[PDB]
Amino acid sequence: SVALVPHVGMGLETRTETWMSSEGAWKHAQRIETWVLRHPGFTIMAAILAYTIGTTYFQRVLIFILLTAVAPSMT
Amino acid sequence: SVALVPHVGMGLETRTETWMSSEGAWKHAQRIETWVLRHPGFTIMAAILAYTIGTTYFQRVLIFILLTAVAPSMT
Amino acid sequence: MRCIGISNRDFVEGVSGGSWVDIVLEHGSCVTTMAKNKPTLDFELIKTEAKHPATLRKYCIEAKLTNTTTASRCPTQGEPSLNEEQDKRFVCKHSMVDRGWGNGCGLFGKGGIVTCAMFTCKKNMEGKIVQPENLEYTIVITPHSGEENAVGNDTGKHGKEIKVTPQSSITEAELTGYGTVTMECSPRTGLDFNEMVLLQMENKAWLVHRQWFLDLPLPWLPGADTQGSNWIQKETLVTFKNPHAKKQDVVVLGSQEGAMHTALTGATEIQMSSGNLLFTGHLKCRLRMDKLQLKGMSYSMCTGKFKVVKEIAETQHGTIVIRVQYEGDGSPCKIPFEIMDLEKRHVLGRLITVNPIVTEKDSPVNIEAEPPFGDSYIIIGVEPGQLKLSWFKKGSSIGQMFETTMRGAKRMAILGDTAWDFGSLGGVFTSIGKALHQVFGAIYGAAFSGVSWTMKILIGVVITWIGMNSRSTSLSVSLVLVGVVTLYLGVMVQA
Amino acid sequence: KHPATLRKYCIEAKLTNTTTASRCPTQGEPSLNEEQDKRFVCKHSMVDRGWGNGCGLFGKGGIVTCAMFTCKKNMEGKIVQPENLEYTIVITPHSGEEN
Amino acid sequence: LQMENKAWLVHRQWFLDLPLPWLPGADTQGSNWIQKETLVTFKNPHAKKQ
Ligand SMILES: *[C@@H]1O[C@H](CO)[C@@H](O)[C@H](O)[C@H]1NC(C)=O
Ligand SMILES: *[C@@H]1O[C@H](CO)[C@@H](O)[C@H](O)[C@H]1NC(C)=O
Ligand SMILES: *[C@@H]1O[C@H](CO)[C@@H](O)[C@H](O)[C@H]1NC(C)=O
Repeated sequence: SVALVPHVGMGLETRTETWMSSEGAWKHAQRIETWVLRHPGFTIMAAILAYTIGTTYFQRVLIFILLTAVAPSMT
Repeated sequence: SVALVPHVGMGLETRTETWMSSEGAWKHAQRIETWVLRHPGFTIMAAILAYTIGTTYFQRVLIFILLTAVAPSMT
Repeated sequence: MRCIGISNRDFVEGVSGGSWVDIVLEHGSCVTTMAKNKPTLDFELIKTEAKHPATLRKYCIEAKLTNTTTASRCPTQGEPSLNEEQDKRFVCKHSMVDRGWGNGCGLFGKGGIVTCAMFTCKKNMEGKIVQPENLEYTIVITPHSGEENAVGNDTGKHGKEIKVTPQSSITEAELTGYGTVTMECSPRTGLDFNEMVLLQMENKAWLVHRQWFLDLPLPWLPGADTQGSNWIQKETLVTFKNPHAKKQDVVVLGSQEGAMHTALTGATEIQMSSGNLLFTGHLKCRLRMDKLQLKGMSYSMCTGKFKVVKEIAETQHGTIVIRVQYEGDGSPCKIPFEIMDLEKRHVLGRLITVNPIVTEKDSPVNIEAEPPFGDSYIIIGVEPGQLKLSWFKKGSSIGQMFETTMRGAKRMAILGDTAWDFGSLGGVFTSIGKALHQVFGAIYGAAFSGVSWTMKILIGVVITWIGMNSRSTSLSVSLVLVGVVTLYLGVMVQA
Repeated sequence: KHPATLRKYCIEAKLTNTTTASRCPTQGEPSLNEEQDKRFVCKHSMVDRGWGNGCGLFGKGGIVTCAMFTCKKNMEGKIVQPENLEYTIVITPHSGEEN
Repeated sequence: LQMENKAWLVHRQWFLDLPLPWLPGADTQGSNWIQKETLVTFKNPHAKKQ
């Protein structure tokens, strides 16, 4: 829908407060946290897969973060 | 927005068709395609970052895919 | 005869020792059951109903703000006070504005300010719940009587209707001329209605997940509310704006009907306008064939001449249906129907409409059969003058086996372990498979709940690659199997 | 000043005149006269067909359904030429006095 | 961008990418909305009706 393309990285930004800037700043992270709490099973699998794939600990953490961030949103 | 928390993975699906299955089957992939077209620059830099971080092509390709899928999402 | 013409049609053959067969009755599909010396029956779940639902929560999807007021205080003097802050019908926010000599303060700091507006809800998204006890299921049983209008006729004037409720475990339907059929259904084990909500919003309904519903970010009411003004999560439907650190204002943040419609993607729609009807889900029943007796048995064979009153038509499942009329003396007789090979020395095709009979001379009995692949003859009548119709069935035995495997996999995708009950007749292998399926399905549902099909496909690809690049043969095969199953499910999920 | 609209989006609509055309299997997709109409929104699907539907071939018969799309609420997207902007500025000196 | 007594300043490509039905702007009678499919849903549960 329109809500899925929320006019964020378009430049055009100034000192004046934008629309819904207090909430949209953290609502995405709040949503991801709620999803991870409501679906513990997938997060464990994501950690296991990232550990398997990531050679170093940097790669593993990056892959795990990307997986857990894209799992709910890709929905 | 509620629109960011759809009812997809709830595990109640039957043989009956769902609310917007036809429409919503490819909406996210269409959004990712459109975003990647409109913002090529982030695509090149994500490819560079994935190539650097990923020691093997599997890791590099996975990282690039996840970065590209997650960038429009938070956007 | 009602299943003929339906794409999602299932053929169940045979009854266990004790003459019962266990079948699952999904909405939108139907099941035809055949057993030696038993009539062929058509079973369709045509209605699910939830009675006396209880309101669990009312969400606000469209509000309005009025009676906006603000209070200011000079810097360092604390917070401003608003009488409306006491009331919970008012959404309020505290913030800082620039103050100084220009706007009447002796100090030049950030003065506190409070803006309060009255929140009023204009549209609701009530979500109701049903106890599994008030869960009337409706089933229609139509025998393959061969009547002229019986084929594919959903009017149901010629099919018995039985209502299945948890109050009575055993349902009896008397089929006129076919004895009594006994279904022992499990209305409690179908859709888990104590973990779902009947979400009703502006003349539409959806069967949603209880937790998903309780997680909706909107103003809500507990459901037992009567005044209907103490909305709780009001800050989700209001904007507080302080553009230049000068003035604070509050806006009501639009109407969320379309946003909810988008959020309900992946939820099956239902009818709560009048009755809370559901036309989705399944129902596992045990079928009792004990008291089923073929109609028209104890009849003499039809010796007269038959004519074809409606040419042979092939259904979607490789079974042909033809309508024939009788012109002979022994009106109530049984039709000599056979499917032979081209030489007429082998009987190749089985009759779905087992034991066709001419109830009336003038009534055109219609009958269904399953011809073999390739050429065959449909012989109707006895030798003196008899119909000999040629048929060709396209396909193969290998193709049919592949299609059967794909249909079984799809049934295991929509249903969980309940797919092991669809045609089971006891069976130790069936029980063991259902148990393994229960355990593996628990693990899978835990590991994949709340994920879209694209994420399932990505995970399946990753797991398949991991298995392919494993140096342990056992783990490699296990990982490849898991990844392929995940890919198949991701391909088959949705709708 | 002098904004010019370049697009008027619909945020809320309604459908009024729903119509359906159905065709038996192997007869091709059906046609409604209102598919040519731009104020109608149409879709082609397939439904099960057979003797019970008064068809006679037992297959997937294409079906088309159309409804009239009417906008009830729209959001304008006016544009302005860069030559039509006007910035107002106040220059006040520190005179130490009042108006 | 003006919407029900509230106006925003937005990027033009973003505005032209919105998934809602739109009119050209000179259109004075509606009746030629472009992406009408984005504001409707066609439902065919099973294969009975659409
Ligand atoms: C809000 O304002 C209306 C007038 O529009 C008035 O009738 C009502 O009493 C006011 N409510 C409160 C709580 O002040
Ligand atoms: C649409 O239906 C209305 C009835 O509400 C009728 O007056 C009008 O002529 C119809 N328009 C069509 C079919 O184009
Ligand atoms: C179905 O049955 C009704 C009544 O028994 C009959 O009028 C009709 O012709 C039959 N066939 C249909 C509806 O296609």
